[PDB]
Amino acid sequence: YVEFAQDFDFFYFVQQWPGSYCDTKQSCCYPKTGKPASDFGIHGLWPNNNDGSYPSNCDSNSPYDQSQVSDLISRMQQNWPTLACPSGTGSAFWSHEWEKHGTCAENVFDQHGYFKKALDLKNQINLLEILQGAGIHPDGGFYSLNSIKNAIRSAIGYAPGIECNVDESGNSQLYQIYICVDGSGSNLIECPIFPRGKCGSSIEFPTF
Amino acid sequence: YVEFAQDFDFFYFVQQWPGSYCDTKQSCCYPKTGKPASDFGIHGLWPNNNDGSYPSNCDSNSPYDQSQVSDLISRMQQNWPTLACPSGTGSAFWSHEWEKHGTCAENVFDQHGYFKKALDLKNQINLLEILQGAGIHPDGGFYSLNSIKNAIRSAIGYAPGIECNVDESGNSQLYQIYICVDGSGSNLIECPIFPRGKCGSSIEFPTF
Ligand SMILES: Nc1nc2c(ncn2[C@@H]2O[C@H](COP(=O)(O)O)[C@@H](O)[C@H]2O)c(=O)[nH]1
Ligand SMILES: Nc1nc2c(ncn2[C@@H]2O[C@H](COP(=O)(O)O)[C@@H](O)[C@H]2O)c(=O)[nH]1
Repeated sequence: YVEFAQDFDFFYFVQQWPGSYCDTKQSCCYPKTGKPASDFGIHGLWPNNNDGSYPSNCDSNSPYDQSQVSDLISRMQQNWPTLACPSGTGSAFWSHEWEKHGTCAENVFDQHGYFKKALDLKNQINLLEILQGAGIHPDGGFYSLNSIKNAIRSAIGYAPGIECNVDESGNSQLYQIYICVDGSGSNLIECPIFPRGKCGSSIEFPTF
Repeated sequence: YVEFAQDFDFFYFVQQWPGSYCDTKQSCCYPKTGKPASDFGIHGLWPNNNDGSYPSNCDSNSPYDQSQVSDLISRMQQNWPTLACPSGTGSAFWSHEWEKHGTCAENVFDQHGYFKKALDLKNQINLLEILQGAGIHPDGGFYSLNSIKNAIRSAIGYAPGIECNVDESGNSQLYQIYICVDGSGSNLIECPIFPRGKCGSSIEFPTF
């Protein structure tokens, strides 16, 4: 039989701050069920390569099948909300993450395993609590990039990747936080490489 | 529906018109082999899916090696020129196409097979001859998008995908032509889905 090699090296576990996704010039919409909790939400678990490149949309014959994760839906509704317009259930977002990223790690996790791992990592890495534990709150104030990185490093033991975007007022703000997981999906690891964060020395942590 | 490949659905065989790549606000540079012939050049062979998505960067451990295509180099220099700046040999362009697209079909064609297939497809489909036979010439004049599509469809049996970019005056021009091939790369097929053309009803076919 033909043996196929893994198409990726490690994973980026990415979380987004709703306050930064919703205060730009573009529109954002709360899920049909209402305003999500003021906590970071899961964006996705992304297979990536050591050289910075990453595989995407790896298996057209492995379409998202929500029935395979029915027992995880309530947790996904709370921890993986969609903020796109018009107001959605979250399914289009979850389907997109599985088809674009999950399929590229099919040899490691099937659909249930993929979403479960993301949920477990989310509970393992509570960014809001870690940051507020260090006096960094989503109150519209400004914080140094290094204070954010180090507060997280001291808490989980690994250096995070920080991505920023811009609000309407033109201020640079904390948008997404990346944590690396080994290729086997078993444990956290230091990131072999970090994407361009586009952050200033000091950034805003907007209220939501 | 019929499938011919395991991880993706079909292929887009894409060719570019040099006159349209070189007359925009961006710079273009003739390759080290000199000014290319005034004919369409290969852009690449791209695995694509029925839902519009496409796999990309499927194997970072499979770098492009010119040794794998040594016997195809002459054909590649003549039919697959790079027009990017600064003037290049073409290796960076061919390497990019393999890394981004070729690797995603590595279980169908290896490097030599991939480049050979693209070269063979170009031999089979002479777009310039087909168009000029239908009175559509690269003389800077405008032609109907429909007449361009009909000419190609009458010749090969299926409608092509047509993509337009913009020239210095802002006008849409015939830039790239997409031909659909099944997942095995052995036969032309009706396109399950077409690229967003961004073409007006009348487009220019610029000189080169
Ligand atoms: N960042 C983000 N994308 C969302 C959300 N809901 C739906 N989407 C969609 O998911 C895509 C994310 O692609 P990715 O960043 O995983 O490669 C977005 O471009 C958008 O179409 C949301 O709440 N946040
Ligand atoms: N269209 C085009 N791209 C070229 C050429 N030479 C080098 N390139 C590079 O190849 C890339 C094409 O990526 P693709 O369209 O295959 O996904 C471009 O972004 C550019 O960096 C050329 O002659 N035409």
